[PDB]
Amino acid sequence: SLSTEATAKIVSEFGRDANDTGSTEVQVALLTAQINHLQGHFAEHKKDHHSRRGLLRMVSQRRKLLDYLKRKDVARYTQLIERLGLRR
Amino acid sequence: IKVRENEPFDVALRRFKRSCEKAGVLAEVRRREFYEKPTTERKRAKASAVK
Amino acid sequence: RKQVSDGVAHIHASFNNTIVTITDRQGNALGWATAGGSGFRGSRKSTPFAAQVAAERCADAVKEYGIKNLEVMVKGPGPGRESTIRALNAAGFRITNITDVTPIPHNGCRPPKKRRV
Amino acid sequence: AVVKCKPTSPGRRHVVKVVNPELHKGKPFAPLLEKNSKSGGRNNNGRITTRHIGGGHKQAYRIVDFKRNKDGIPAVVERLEYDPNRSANIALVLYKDGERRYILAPKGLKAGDQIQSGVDAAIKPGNTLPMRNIPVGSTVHNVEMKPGKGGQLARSAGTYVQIVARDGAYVTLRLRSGEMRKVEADCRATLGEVGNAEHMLRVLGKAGAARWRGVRPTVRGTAMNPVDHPHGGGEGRNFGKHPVTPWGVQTKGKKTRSNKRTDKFIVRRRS
Amino acid sequence: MRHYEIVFMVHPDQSEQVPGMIERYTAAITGAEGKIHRLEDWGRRQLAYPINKLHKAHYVLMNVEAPQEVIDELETTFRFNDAVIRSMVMRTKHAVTEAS
Amino acid sequence: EIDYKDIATLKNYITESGKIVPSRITGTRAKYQRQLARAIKRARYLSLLPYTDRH
RNA sequence: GUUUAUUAAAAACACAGCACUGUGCAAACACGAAAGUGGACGUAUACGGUGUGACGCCUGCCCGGUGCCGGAAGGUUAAU
RNA sequence: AGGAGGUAAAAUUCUUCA
RNA sequence: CUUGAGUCUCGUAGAGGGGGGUAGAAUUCCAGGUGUAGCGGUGAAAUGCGUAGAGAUCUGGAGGAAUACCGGUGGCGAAGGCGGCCCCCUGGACGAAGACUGACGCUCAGGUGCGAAAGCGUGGGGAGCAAACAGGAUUAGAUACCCUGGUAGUCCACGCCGUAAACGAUGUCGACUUGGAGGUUGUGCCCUUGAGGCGUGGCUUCCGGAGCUAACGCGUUAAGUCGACCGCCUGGGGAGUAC
Repeated sequence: SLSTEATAKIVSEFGRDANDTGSTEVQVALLTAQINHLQGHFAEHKKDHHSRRGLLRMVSQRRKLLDYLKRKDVARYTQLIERLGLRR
Repeated sequence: IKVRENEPFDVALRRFKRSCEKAGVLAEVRRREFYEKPTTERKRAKASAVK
Repeated sequence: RKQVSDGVAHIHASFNNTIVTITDRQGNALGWATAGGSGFRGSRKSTPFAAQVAAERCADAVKEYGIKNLEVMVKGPGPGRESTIRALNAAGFRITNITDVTPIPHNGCRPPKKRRV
Repeated sequence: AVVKCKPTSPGRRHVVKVVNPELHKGKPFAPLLEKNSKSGGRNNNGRITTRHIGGGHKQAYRIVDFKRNKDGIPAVVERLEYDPNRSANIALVLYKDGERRYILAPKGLKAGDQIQSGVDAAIKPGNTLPMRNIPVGSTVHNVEMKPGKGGQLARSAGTYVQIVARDGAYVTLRLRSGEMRKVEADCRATLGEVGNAEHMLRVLGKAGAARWRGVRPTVRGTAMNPVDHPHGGGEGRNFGKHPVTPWGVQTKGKKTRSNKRTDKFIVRRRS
Repeated sequence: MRHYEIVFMVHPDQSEQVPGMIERYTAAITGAEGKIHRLEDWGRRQLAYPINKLHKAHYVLMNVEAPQEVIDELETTFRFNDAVIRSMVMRTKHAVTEAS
Repeated sequence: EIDYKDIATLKNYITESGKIVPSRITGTRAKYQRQLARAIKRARYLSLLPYTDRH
């Protein structure tokens, strides 16, 4: 579930510094990472429903996180969607 | 199961079966398959194992 | 014909009939005898005595080979499971080994159902 | 791969294509081709011995080797081709010597495999070797009845044989028909199954879909007249006769097997 | 890169080739910067039941810290090699030593 | 008990027929029971502990 | 689509499909006193005969007579 | 005393309102 | 802003799910050797099977499916549901401290997805079991219970069906409320000096309080005491039917 190497790596790219993984940008970032990783996981098998709700839960999670960030600071929202690459 | 008697006797003395196989696990897988029904049986007997 | 001394007593007692067959140390069967073959039809052979006389029946047909001693491999529960080996010993056979070979599958095939009585 | 065409027109909605992507597209191997004309169900006397034979699309023969004498000489499957003459697919294999030959492409065959024949060939699909060296139970196709002749058993698509006996210098094979015929182990064979198996999943779709194949319309004995067929002509869908051939031969159970020569090579008839 | 028990048994007839197996095996592992903390060869030991005919086989314990890659393509070599009879890789939980 | 290779410790937790002895007799612990059983299952496969005495 | 060329073009025939049955290769069958050939330079997902007639829902009850597929104590029984 | 195994073959129906 | 709700580091347990292999036993089929009139079955028999040699017995091989013992009011998941062993991939949950984000929360019509068994479509496979069906018994009648056979099905790939006593017949989440006996999973402390001793969390099982209820019972996991939101009921039959 996302190596600790990538996790700590992402945290040091969105948040002001380390240990700041709580930041909204960090979460939505580490979440999308898996959504893209598992994205290929489901590309195969395609019969894994139990683990499917999990991926959906992850997206539905960041989704609500986006509305929140977009609610507070709008700038931080755009600078996130264009960077992370999503929303279309 | 198996028995290798000594010499001074001919009597069976093979009462080992009445403590393992014989019918302790044979009679069980003999009739109906039960499946989920056993749970109620064991639960009923386990409820009488208290007093 | 022939003249062996060591053989095997493959008995198969069930809830209906008990078959006893005395073979050699190679497993080729020298002579057999059923509880039903010696009469006793229905519940008549579904008894321990039916197997008792049955063993004596197989005995009085295999002794022609001079069978002194022989092993005994029991198979199948039901009556005539103990009384069977109790006959060969009294018949004059030197009992040596007694192992059980009752087919016990590790849960594979599906058993019948129809038995509502 | 099976495909079910859509009802774009009558006689096309009941069609079920059976294409294969891993199948070569183009002209076959010329060096292994010949004339192979079409008779028409007639013999040298020009008499139609076998009825229902005519028309059909022009076909060509494919030099296929069923003997597989190239022992101790590995070979690589270049590709898979379509053999109209048969119902199975042929495989143009290339040995290490530079010689190419056609063989009944087994089920688990692909382009780039290493097959070989001989009493040393590894037990795998695509290899040929005497049944005397092939383990019992091993599913084998294209079995021979005589050492040196050639595979004659299980040559169609999806068909296969299974060795299930030895004893002496012979072995009992479980024919796909359900019959167990005895054949001397001295006869070679090819492990694995034959070609495709979707050949029986076909349904044509229309009448014309059977004409260009080599089959002609079928006439009933009840429709014909008594002077032509024993079933008489009748005067409004009538019969009253016994199901027989247009030559006076009982059918629907009436067995017509007379050999007594190979009956010994038989263990248990089909069922 | 995790640990793997690995405990196969070679046919008693191919016991002279066994000492060679460990060579290529350990080599293929070390080739990918693999590891190795234990390697035992109990030798021709008694069997519990007549497996694939013949009695008594040649056991060869193992313990390597190879990645979940070179290890996956290891069984393919065992299955292809009719010499070896059984084969089994178990858990990981760090590494061990001696014992047995 | 804490391993399967230690057959010298799992040989006294199984009956003569090979059947795993329950915690009712061995008086073994909880978490240690399944682990003990899990170890036997592994040994049996490796031809370390006969499944039955018929052999 | 086919058919009574030249009074009948139709509900007839054919038809893909489905089913039963025969067939293990020197196949069954067919043309032939025979040889031989066709079937097929194919091999049961093949081939021949029969029946019905896309498809959809289904295809029941009955084995005496007449046939077919087997077994068989006794009885009758040709040539020799 | 605790545990395990074994141990039964079929036999319909009875108006309505109090 | 941090106590709700999450993230992060490390670690732990599990028939959770999916995919690919594997081993043993038994049954069936098949082959060889030996052997011979019985075998098989039932309450009693019979149909069936057998002189082309069964059953029984010995050896070997193939195939399908399910994993005895372990195994237990034991474990996991939202529910349905889920049991050999091993590898690969993967969801969620939980605990020891500290740090970080800072209500980013709960629920939720529509809609969407998943969803035992049975059934259906396109194929494969098919040991056993087994609707329909066939042939024997029972019976006043037996289109059933019983026995001998046996197709679909059960299995597998893909695409549908989305139906159940799909229940704990109790929707989900949060807070509060006397306890006792067990199961199961972490963790702190102590001559680890007893296989333990002394505490603290998550989850689960039975009993039992107040209380609640028509009663049965439930009873810190409530049907108790409150709060938020969604669904649903208004006599039975008609009917979970008609349009």
